[PDB]
Amino acid sequence: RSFVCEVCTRAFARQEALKRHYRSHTNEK
Ligand SMILES: [Zn+2]
Repeated sequence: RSFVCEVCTRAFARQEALKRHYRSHTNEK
């Protein structure tokens, strides 16, 4: 397992870093 962005694939060591990332795939300059 791992914290990878299914959208793009960007992996993050910190989950929060991911969730926050996924926000960019929606609305988060
Ligand atoms: Zn992504």
